[PDB]
Amino acid sequence: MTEYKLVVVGAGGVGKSALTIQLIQNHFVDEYDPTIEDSYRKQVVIDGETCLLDILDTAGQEEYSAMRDQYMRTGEGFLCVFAINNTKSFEDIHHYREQIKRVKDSEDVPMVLVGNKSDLPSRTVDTKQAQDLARSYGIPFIETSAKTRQGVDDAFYTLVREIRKHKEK
Amino acid sequence: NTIRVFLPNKQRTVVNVRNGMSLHDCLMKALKVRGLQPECCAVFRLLHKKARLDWNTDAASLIGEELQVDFLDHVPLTTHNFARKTFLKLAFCDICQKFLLNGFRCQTCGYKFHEHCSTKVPTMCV
Ligand SMILES: Nc1nc2c(ncn2[C@@H]2O[C@H](COP(=O)(O)OP(=O)(O)NP(=O)(O)O)[C@@H](O)[C@H]2O)c(=O)[nH]1
Ligand SMILES: [Cl-]
Ligand SMILES: [Cl-]
Ligand SMILES: [Cl-]
Ligand SMILES: [Cl-]
Ligand SMILES: [Cl-]
Ligand SMILES: [Mg+2]
Ligand SMILES: [Zn+2]
Ligand SMILES: [Zn+2]
Ligand SMILES: [Zn+2]
Repeated sequence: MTEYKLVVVGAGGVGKSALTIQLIQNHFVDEYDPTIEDSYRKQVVIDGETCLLDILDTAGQEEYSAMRDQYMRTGEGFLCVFAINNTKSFEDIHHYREQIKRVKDSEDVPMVLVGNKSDLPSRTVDTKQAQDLARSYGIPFIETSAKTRQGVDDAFYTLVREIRKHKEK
Repeated sequence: NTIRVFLPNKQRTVVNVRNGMSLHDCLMKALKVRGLQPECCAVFRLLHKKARLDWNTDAASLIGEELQVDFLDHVPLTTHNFARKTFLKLAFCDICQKFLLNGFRCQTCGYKFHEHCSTKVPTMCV
């Protein structure tokens, strides 16, 4: 069975864990419980193929940038998550992208830009801003709500499809 | 103040510790989201094989050490075994309850579902 190594990155509090747990457990984690390191495995049928998704849920902040290097080296595709109600988190996306590109030495790494918390009415990142940034990286942009599950499947399915587009799986 | 904890099926979590927490306390949420129950799991301490621990041990005494959680010995809670299926009788999806012309079915537990309902199938095969 084909295994996919996915990594969820982004600033603290954007909903990386809530997105992953919505995929893994089909439940919305209402509390705030900051992640140090959490990996998950789940089987998912995507385009008629049973896929083993190995998902690494990461910390929003690391004391040393070098602590991310190892899981960026082993990860095959990256969900780069910001929250649409958190302008700083959108501004922080580029640091994750430049670190992943540096560690992989490639401008063609499978990635999806995820704008989460689309249920909240206090939006401050416009969908055109998000599309502009995703276009500048050549990656898809997907709006999600981990609270309602809108777009959660789309984000992970699209990342798997981007991995396949990049390498034989 | 942390402990890295290796979990069944090649998973892991790092849990935060503050004085006044048992092993059951620190790991309850990590097992829950993964479809695992402390009832079917044992917790050990990594040595450099492993050493069995009681689920109510003071987590502060284990800080900086590495732990492992396993299914009950020879009672490994298995993972689903999905197969593509064309349903000849009237079938409905166990997730969305809508009509199921064709889909997938776990050969072990019998869960049947649409492809685009598959992320909602529980992780563990019962
Ligand atoms: N309204 C709403 N709240 C959300 C959504 N996703 C996450 N949250 C909330 O935002 C908070 C942080 O979410 P969480 O998943 O912990 O974020 P994180 O990015 O994993 N944080 P960290 O990096 O520290 O691990 C929680 O209170 C959670 O309930 C969403 O889509 N909508
Ligand atoms: Cl790769
Ligand atoms: Cl907008
Ligand atoms: Cl979706
Ligand atoms: Cl049938
Ligand atoms: Cl069932
Ligand atoms: Mg988190
Ligand atoms: Zn060790
Ligand atoms: Zn099954
Ligand atoms: Zn269905």
